[PDB]
This record gives sequence, structure tokens and C-alpha cells, in this order.
Amino acid sequence: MILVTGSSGQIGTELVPYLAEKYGKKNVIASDIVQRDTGGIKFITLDVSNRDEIDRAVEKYSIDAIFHLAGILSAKGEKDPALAYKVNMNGTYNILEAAKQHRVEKVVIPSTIGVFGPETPKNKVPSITITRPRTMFGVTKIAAELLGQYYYEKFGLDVRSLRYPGIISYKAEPTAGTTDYAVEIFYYAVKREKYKCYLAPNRALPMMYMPDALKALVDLYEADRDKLVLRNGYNVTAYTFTPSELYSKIKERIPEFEIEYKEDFRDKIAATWPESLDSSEASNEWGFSIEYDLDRTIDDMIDHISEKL
Amino acid sequence: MILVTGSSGQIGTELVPYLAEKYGKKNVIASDIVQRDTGGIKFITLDVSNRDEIDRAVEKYSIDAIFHLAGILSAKGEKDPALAYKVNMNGTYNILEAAKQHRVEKVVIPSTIGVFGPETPKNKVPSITITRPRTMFGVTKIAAELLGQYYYEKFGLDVRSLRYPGIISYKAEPTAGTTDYAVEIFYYAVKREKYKCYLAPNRALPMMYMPDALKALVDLYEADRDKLVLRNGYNVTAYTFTPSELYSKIKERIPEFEIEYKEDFRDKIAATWPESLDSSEASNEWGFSIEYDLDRTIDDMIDHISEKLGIEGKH
Ligand SMILES: NC(=O)c1ccc[n+]([C@@H]2O[C@H](COP(=O)([O-])OP(=O)(O)OC[C@H]3O[C@@H](n4cnc5c(N)ncnc54)[C@H](O)[C@@H]3O)[C@@H](O)[C@H]2O)c1
Ligand SMILES: NC(=O)c1ccc[n+]([C@@H]2O[C@H](COP(=O)([O-])OP(=O)(O)OC[C@H]3O[C@@H](n4cnc5c(N)ncnc54)[C@H](O)[C@@H]3O)[C@@H](O)[C@H]2O)c1
Ligand SMILES: C[C@@H](O)[C@H](N)C(=O)O
Ligand SMILES: C[C@@H](O)[C@H](N)C(=O)O
Repeated sequence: MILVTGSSGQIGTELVPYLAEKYGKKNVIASDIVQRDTGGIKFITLDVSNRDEIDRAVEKYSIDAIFHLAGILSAKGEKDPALAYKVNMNGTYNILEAAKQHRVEKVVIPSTIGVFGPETPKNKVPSITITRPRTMFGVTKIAAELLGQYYYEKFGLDVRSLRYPGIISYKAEPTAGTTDYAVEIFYYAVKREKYKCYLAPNRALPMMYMPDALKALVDLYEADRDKLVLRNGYNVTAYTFTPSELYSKIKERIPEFEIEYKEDFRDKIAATWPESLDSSEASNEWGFSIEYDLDRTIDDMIDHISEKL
Repeated sequence: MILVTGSSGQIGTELVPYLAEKYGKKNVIASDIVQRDTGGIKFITLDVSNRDEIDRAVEKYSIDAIFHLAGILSAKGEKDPALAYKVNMNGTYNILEAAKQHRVEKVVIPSTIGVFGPETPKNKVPSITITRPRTMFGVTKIAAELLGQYYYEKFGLDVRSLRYPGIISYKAEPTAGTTDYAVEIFYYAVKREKYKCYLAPNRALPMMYMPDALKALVDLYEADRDKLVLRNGYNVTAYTFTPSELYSKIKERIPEFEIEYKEDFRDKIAATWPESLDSSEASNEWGFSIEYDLDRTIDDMIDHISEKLGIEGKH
């Protein structure tokens, strides 16, 4: 049995059915503190900050594996660092301790480029590098990777993690995140509405499309334990672009599209992150690969977003 | 008014009177979960994992600065990672948040070479480097540095830290760490007994003598704001040695002692850490310096330990 925490978020929304298709509907349980449609898949309310809740769920459902998605992200984190610490720090600690006590074969955690800071090289960054995050989210996330690796080295709990870039998707609505301009922009485009972008025109960031994001997570999950070396902190990426680049490419498709730049705190967050990642380790150790290049993602998004409008 | 957290430990035991001497006994409050003689300086019971206790102390004594020493060290930490997490991680958060909410001007935190891991370069490591610790202790400590820096950048709270190497001292006996052998060996030397060392004969580690350690922390506390660029994570060191080197140098003074090597878990810990540090940043930004080189530390420790053990009577 697989438990997914924070199932209602950007990734959860799609991962749950992905897991059900791969491993069977009876074998997944979705969980969050906020409920959404899981298409029949079993759902339970679970606050990761309550260790007890976790202990109870893991027992009652005979949980074998956990995809621990619950968290506060970079923007919200700057708005409410105490909340981020509680959910991310406390929450992740609770998950690890609970998993370690019980028979938890595997815990998979989505980490982030948010673990990087200004001292981290901006281009082709390898996984082993400077990690001096400047956001409460980032601090919590590097802590997560370190804890995870510790639990593995110390207790033999199989914790695995990769570092996602910005994820572009259509199934779940964006949530005003630092990288979410890359999703919002498509909504505006299909309506031929001028977009007001909160990141600088030339703010380059690594990104990837959700189909590849889901595949990566699952490939990491599936990898053979004795075959991972790095194990936690795998950089993964598909492409790097700036808001003006993404806009220009969209406009090639939807020429009436316009944009204006009104940068805010989220730009400042982004500025602390690298521009592009080296994802060799993930490819070598577990065969991470990308099926959707930028063009494909752009057209797929326009296709899906107009049509769901 | 200065509060010291974890004052009963190796560092606290000496920092408390060091602080009182410099700023006055009335302006220093010692605190710990375990009391020990403070030589007339005010002591209060305080468990840092209990936020309400911190709040009460800070309120009552109008605390202006906190030297936050409370914590579980590398070895003890591996025996009880859950204790280390609770004390180190949530204790530090509690301190930071309390200071912020109250009007504590400065917080100083002693970090550690424990923040480093196998991937960290072994020689003359600088402050900005790979930080992938493999002890719970080390995880908490890097978290502490990051949180401390966050508290400055986010809220404007003046949080500072340096990274200590192993510290050698004679006033208090360290118990819960990996670098302790460098204190232990002197007791055996002075008694002319065989020392059983728990680290490999070749296990190089950076180290420094307490006097220099105390000065460093206080110098960082007093440093001009305008030069504090790195702010958190300053590497500091005096010298690097292996147990076989230290033994050999002590033997130069006291020929009639010996050593055997029976490595334990602690050696595995030490193996993950770098051998030597580059402390340039500390010297550049706040004037870090060392007064006790290796020889002077060895001779001073022999002196004081001999007196402590009645090899040479107090006069
Ligand atoms: N989306 C991305 O581009 C991205 C990139 C890197 C890392 N990540 C990581 O992936 C995970 C989820 O990402 P997402 O985009 O789906 O986030 P999201 O904001 O869409 O979803 C997060 C979920 O966490 C839930 N939550 C908050 N507090 C909780 C608590 N105490 N107990 C249980 N649930 C709680 C929210 O209600 C929400 O449904 C996080 O760990 C995040 O840091 C995401
Ligand atoms: N001694 C060193 O070589 C060295 C090196 C690097 C960093 N440091 C740091 O210096 C600080 C103290 O070092 P030390 O060598 O004196 O340690 P120590 O083990 O000698 O003393 C630690 C003190 O922490 C106290 N303590 C434990 N839990 C507590 C709690 N919940 N509330 C209040 N007090 C609590 C203990 O009772 C003890 O008196 C730590 O933060 C440590 O990580 C020390
Ligand atoms: C990708 C990750 O950093 C997240 N989407 C954020 O905006 O914080
Ligand atoms: C190195 C420092 O953290 C402490 N002396 C230890 O042994 O843990």
C-alpha cells in the first residue's frame, strides 16, 4: 500500500491516478488536509504536522511506501515562515520517524531547486554543490534531503529524493507560486488577455512539464536501492527559459498575446536560484529522461488549456 | 544583559566567567537543564526545547544577547538522534523565534565542522563549500546556520555563528563528542598510563585551544556590523593533527607513556569531516586570530592537568 501526503497539490492531483494506473487502484491512498476529487481512489484527511495522525494512518492502512508531498512552497513560505517551518520541518521529521518505526520500505520526497542560493553556480549545476538557501522553504527542504539520507545511512530507511525545477502543468490550477507564472501565462494567452508577469523578463529558470515530472518521480521510486549512490538530492530538469522567452514562443502561436512585467518578492526569490541544472546523475543512476521538450510542452499546454476552457 | 544557554558544558563552563569578567557578573545569566557551580554568577534552569521557558527568561531578565550553546554533540547525538533533533533543531528555532519576538539584539551560535561531509574537500576547506553532513548533530547544525542567516535576512535579527573545530580545554571535561580524545590523552600522559585512543592513528582533525575559542566567539559577538558579510558559518581553526602526531609531541615532554588504538563509532564520524580549515574569512571580516599554537597548547595542558591531578601540588 502506497500513501501519498499532500495529495491535493500540484503534483498530488496528477500522481495519485498515475500511481493507481501503475500499481492498481486498491494500492494507493490519497491524503491531505484539503480534499479534492480522486476519482474513486480512497482519501483520508491527514495533517503531517500531527505525528499521531501519521502513526495511525500508517498502521490502519498497512502502508508500504510514502510519497511525501505535503508542504508549503517558496512564496507562501515567505509570507508565513512559521507555517512553512511547522509543516515542512516538523511534518517531514514526523513522516521520517513514523516511517522508521514501521515497515516502510520506501519514502520518496520531492525536493527543489529551492535548496540552492546565490553562491550556487548558475549554470549546469551538478547535484553535489553549494546549498545555502535563503528562503524558509529552501532551508526546510535541504534539511529534508539531509534527514532523508541520514535515515537511510543510520536506520536503513529507504528514503529517496530529487530536486524538481519549476513544474508546468494544466490539471491542477496554479497557486501563485514563484514558478507558477509559467502556468498562469497560458491561461491569459488562450484568452488573448495581457499577462502581468511577476518575474523579471530575463529571469532564467530550469523547468519541466508535468508528464516528465511524474515519470521521474516514479522511475526514482522504482530504481533498485542497491543501485542508487547519490540517493537524495538528484537534480532534474528539462529546459531553462526566461519569462520573455516563454512569452515569445507562446506569441508565435497566439500572436495577439501581450505581456507586461511587474516584478515582486517572487522575483527576488527566483534570483537566488540557478538558471540551469546538470541532470547526469539522475540519468546515470536511474535513467531519468525527458519526453517533452519546450515546444511540445507549449503546444500541449495551449491544446489542453483552451480545450478545458 | 547576556543569556548563556547550555552553560554547564565544556564551553559554557568557561564562557560564563569569561563573559562576566569582560562585562560584569551582574550582566550575565547562566542557564542549563543541569546546574553546576557558576562561581557566583546567576544561574537559572532553562530547557531550550520549551519555548515558554525561553520567553519567561528573556522577559524576566531583559535579555539583550544570547550565546546559544545548548545542544547535543556528535557522538551523543548518534546514540540518540531523537534527542539531538529535539534539542538542537527545535531548541534553536525556539531561541531564534523568542529573540525575534522579544527585543534581543544579538544571538551567537557556535556551529561546527560537523556541518561537513565526505564530499567536503579535506584540505583547507573554506566557509562556502559542500555541506552534506552524515550525523544528526551535523544536520541540525547546518540547519541552525541556515535558520540563523534566514532570521537576519528575513526579520533583521542579528544572528552570527562560527564553525568550531575540536576544542581542547582543562577546566571542564568533555564527554559527548568525537574530538574528546585530545583532552583525554593528557590525563593519561600526566599519569604515565597507557591511553586507549578511539580514533585512527592517522585521523587528522582541525583543533584549537579553549582560550582562543573563547576569544573567537566574543570577538564575533562584538564585531562591527559593516564588515560581517558571511555572517554565519565562519570556519575557525588553529592547527591540524592526528592522534599519532599529538601522542608523539606529548611524548617529547613525558616519555614514559604509551598509546594503543582501538577505533569505535567515533572514528567513523571523524572520517566524514575535513582535515584542515581555511579561516581567512573570519580574519578578514572580524579579525579572528590565534594566540596558542600547538606547542603552547600542549605545554599549557600538561601544566594545568598536572596540577589538577596532583602531580605538582597547587603552590
Ligand atoms: N510544484 C512544483 O513545481 C515543485 C517543485 C519542487 C518541489 N516541490 C515539492 O513538491 C511537494 C508538493 O508540491 P505541489 O506543487 O503539489 O504543492 P501544492 O501547494 O500544490 O500542494 C501542497 C499540499 O500540501 C497541503 N498541506 C499543507 N499543509 C499540510 C499539512 N499540515 N498536512 C497535510 N497536507 C498539508 C496543501 O493543502 C496542499 O494540497 C512539496 O513538498 C514541494 O515542496 C514542488
Ligand atoms: N566542544 C566543542 O569542541 C564544540 C565544537 C563545535 C561546536 N560546539 C558547540 O558548542 C555548544 C556547546 O558545546 P559543549 O562542548 O560545551 O557541549 P557539552 O556537551 O559539554 O554541553 C552541552 C550542554 O547542553 C546542555 N543541554 C542539553 N539539552 C539541553 C536543553 N534542552 N536545554 C538547555 N541545555 C541543554 C547539557 O546539559 C550541557 O550542559 C554546542 O552548541 C556545540 O554544538 C562545541
Ligand atoms: C519549483 C518550486 O521551487 C516551487 N514551484 C516554488 O515555486 O516554490
Ligand atoms: C567537533 C565538535 O562538534 C565537538 N567537539 C564534537 O566532537 O562533536
